[PDB]
Amino acid sequence: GLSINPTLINRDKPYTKEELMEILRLAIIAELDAINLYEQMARYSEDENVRKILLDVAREEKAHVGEFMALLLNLDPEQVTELKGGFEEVKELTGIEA
Amino acid sequence: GLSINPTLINRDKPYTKEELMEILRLAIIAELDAINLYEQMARYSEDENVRKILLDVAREEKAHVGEFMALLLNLDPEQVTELKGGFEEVKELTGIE
Amino acid sequence: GLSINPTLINRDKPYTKEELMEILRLAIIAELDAINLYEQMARYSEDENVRKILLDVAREEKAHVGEFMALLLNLDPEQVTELKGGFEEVKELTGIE
Amino acid sequence: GLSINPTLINRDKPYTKEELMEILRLAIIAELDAINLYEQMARYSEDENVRKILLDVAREEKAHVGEFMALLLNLDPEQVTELKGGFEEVKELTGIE
Amino acid sequence: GLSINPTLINRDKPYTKEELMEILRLAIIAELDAINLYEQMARYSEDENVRKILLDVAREEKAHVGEFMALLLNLDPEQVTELKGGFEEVKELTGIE
Amino acid sequence: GLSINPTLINRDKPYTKEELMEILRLAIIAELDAINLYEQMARYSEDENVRKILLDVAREEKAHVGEFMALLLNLDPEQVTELKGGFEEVKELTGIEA
Amino acid sequence: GLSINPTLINRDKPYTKEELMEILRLAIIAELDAINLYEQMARYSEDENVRKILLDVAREEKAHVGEFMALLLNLDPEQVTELKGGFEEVKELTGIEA
Amino acid sequence: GLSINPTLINRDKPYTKEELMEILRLAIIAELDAINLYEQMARYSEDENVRKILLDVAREEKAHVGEFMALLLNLDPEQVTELKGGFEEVKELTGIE
Amino acid sequence: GLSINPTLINRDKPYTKEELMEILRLAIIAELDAINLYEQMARYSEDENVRKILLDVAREEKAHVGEFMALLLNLDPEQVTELKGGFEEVKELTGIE
Amino acid sequence: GLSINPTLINRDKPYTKEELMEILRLAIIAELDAINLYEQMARYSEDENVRKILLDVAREEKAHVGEFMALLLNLDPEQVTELKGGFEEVKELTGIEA
Ligand SMILES: [Fe+3]
Ligand SMILES: [Fe+3]
Ligand SMILES: [Fe+3]
Ligand SMILES: [Fe+3]
Ligand SMILES: [Fe+3]
Ligand SMILES: [Fe+3]
Ligand SMILES: [Fe+3]
Ligand SMILES: [Fe+3]
Ligand SMILES: [Fe+3]
Ligand SMILES: [Fe+3]
Repeated sequence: GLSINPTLINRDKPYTKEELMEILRLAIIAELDAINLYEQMARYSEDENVRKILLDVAREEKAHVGEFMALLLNLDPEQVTELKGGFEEVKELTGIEA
Repeated sequence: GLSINPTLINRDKPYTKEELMEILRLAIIAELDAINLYEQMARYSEDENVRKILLDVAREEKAHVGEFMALLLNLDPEQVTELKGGFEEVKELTGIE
Repeated sequence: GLSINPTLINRDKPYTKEELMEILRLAIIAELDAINLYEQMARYSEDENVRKILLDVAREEKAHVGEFMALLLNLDPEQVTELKGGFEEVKELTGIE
Repeated sequence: GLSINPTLINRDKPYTKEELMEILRLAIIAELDAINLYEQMARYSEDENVRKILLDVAREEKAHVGEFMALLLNLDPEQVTELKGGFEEVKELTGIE
Repeated sequence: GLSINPTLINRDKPYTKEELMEILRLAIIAELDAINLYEQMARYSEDENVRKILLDVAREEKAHVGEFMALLLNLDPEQVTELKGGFEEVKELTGIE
Repeated sequence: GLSINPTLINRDKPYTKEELMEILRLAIIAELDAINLYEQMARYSEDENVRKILLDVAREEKAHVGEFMALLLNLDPEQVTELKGGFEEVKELTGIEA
Repeated sequence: GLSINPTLINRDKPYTKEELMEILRLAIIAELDAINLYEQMARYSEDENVRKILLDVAREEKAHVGEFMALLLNLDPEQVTELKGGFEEVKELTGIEA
Repeated sequence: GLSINPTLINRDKPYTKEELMEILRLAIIAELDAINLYEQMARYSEDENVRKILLDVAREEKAHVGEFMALLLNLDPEQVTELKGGFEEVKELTGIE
Repeated sequence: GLSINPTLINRDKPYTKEELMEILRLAIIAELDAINLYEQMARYSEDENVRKILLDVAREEKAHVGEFMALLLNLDPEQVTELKGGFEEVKELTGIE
Repeated sequence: GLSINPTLINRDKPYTKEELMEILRLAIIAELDAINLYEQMARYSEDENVRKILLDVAREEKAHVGEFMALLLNLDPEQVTELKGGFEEVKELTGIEA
């Protein structure tokens, strides 16, 4: 997993502003990995009760992506600009728009 | 991470009833790992806005543990009995209930 | 494995209250992995004696899940609340109880 | 790394629409990891020229996040809704908008 | 962990006799790793209740070592002979018995 | 592998009593892994010379299991008791006597 | 991934001259891994819009290889010589040159 | 390591042209990792004989980077263009050439 | 570890001559790793009995290196030539023989 | 890979004599892994130019094994004796002499 075994944790000082941006990106990584995991599980579950819960949990992890992204964009103005630039590049090359 | 790179996925058959139990346990593993991760992040985040969201997300992951646990207990009657036995064992050794 | 090579262990101070909650979740992770491992081994073991022991050991690991979860719930009141909430959500969405 | 050693690639059929969503999330994972890597490197680089390139490359990886995100949102309408809902949740709990 | 993600399990045929010996050794590996994990956790746990349960679970994993060992020795006569030889080698070199 | 890259080793003090037990369990893990590796290799080697040596090396690793086990049992009296208890549990459930 | 979880970052000194070389090589590793990942994804994407973006991002990662290579060559004169020597060896053995 | 355990190799088809590019990039990855490894070892080796060999081997691994690079550039014309573009970008941003 | 979980072993055909060379190199890797592990353990073991067995086992693993090396050299004549060439290069650069 | 991310390197003291033996064994491990990697790549490369370079590089890694082995044997006298003992054991069991 991504969490650290407490036996190995010997950090005492709080995150710097830049490390705070990094743990937000890592939190998004964790959520995206969880979404992929549950979507994959749902694909092979012919038990409709298990599939329904897997898909509903995955939906809630997608909201977690939004929460961590809102914090990241607030702390990373460069990401705001480049996110818009990335959207524009996709539009120009493919026509896909929000 | 725990999810598989789709390039490597070649399975076609659906999960067996035994495999359904195993992915539910793996789903609980994933949630418990996420809780530890966000609780650790919150511990070192002095930005109170970031800490607040980390702890609120962690709270929602704890509910996900319950959802998967509920499905597992419904499909694993042995886990229901042994969960009770484990609770009783802790009570007899420590008094915690 | 999940245990640390002692060559790398240099921590000398005890777990904080929050770290105590994290090692209990990690202990549950270890037990859930062991259950999956032994249930998988039993599936492919045509030796009935080996299968019988694998399933009996797995049963005892399921009790270990209960023991660690009893401690976790005692130290994590939020997990108690969210566990019930998770059970209720599955009930509302699937009827499973 | 995240890429597969071609020696292990036996897949011959194209990604399903569900797998397409998954590789887009994995691409975002790869970009976010690269940003963290280069931002961390720049922190410890006293060589001003190396730092400047590290930060400029990281900036360009942030645009890649946007490109993959645009594709993901176009194929994952649920993510569009939950992204909005996630933004609103942060705004309510912290005022960040 | 050591258990396989069911998404990746495509084996259908049962373990051979030689593979049965290998999974028993792997089961012993899993138990020994769990013992080390729980013994390490107990070392840093000031909560006497958590320490008591950690040590009692670890004790039960030591019994699992015996169960898997008994099956392995029953299926691996070479291991029986070499176990004795290993005990004797330690005797001649250290006096430990 | 299981060994540590010396670049990362910064420990100076010797193993405690419990750490000595843990490295003995880790040594057994390494031996059992090596046995499985060489038995697997021998299974697919139709070169009789390679197979013969793989099986002979594997036999000697099984003796290493005994050596590390002897030290572990001498330092871990709880393991002595539970090992006997484990054998009896197998006997009660299957009749096997190893 | 290759980035470190900030929870484990306890380094305070800046990189030495030799370490600067090593992180530039690691940056090239990260870029080459990303190129392989996106090229592999593009191979199995039947969605032409997705494939188009994957290939364009991969192209931009190839430019990042050049950026990190330029810095590395400026700091590693031995790499300059051996790069030329490596090019020459391929010439003599295969005739490939450019 | 990066090499595959032959027990797991079941591929029969030769590499495609795309896969050939990918294994060349992976070969470069292996060489760059070896260079970092030996450079790190040499830094902490007080034995001047060991240091001398480590640096001489690392020098030869740097030539291997050139060999694999030459093949890659010959098969990946896009990499030729972007390599020059990357050089130019560094010149514009830092003055390095 | 280096051994494969039998659940994942789907191979049915024997090793090719090239694969035999590769598993011999992998066997040497396993032995060298074991030597480093036990040599490291012996370093921090003030229990003289434990140290004495660790060093004696490590000695026996060093003989295993020779056994696998003899087979490798017998199947890899190129390695014989390059081994001697490597010895001569060290002699030329350091005088060690 | 086997190299350490410099962000995690905090050792400020040279290798002991025992650690020097360990990094030489680790260097041999790295070379043997590279040989296996390049031998495997050459197996699937029907491009004869790429195959030729893969095999020639692999040949040079085999010389690196010899260089590191020479240093190890010079610093590890037990390995010299046990290497001879291993060769003799193989000759006894198979008749192979190397
Ligand atoms: Fe989540
Ligand atoms: Fe969750
Ligand atoms: Fe257990
Ligand atoms: Fe990118
Ligand atoms: Fe157990
Ligand atoms: Fe051994
Ligand atoms: Fe890039
Ligand atoms: Fe090389
Ligand atoms: Fe050995
Ligand atoms: Fe080399």
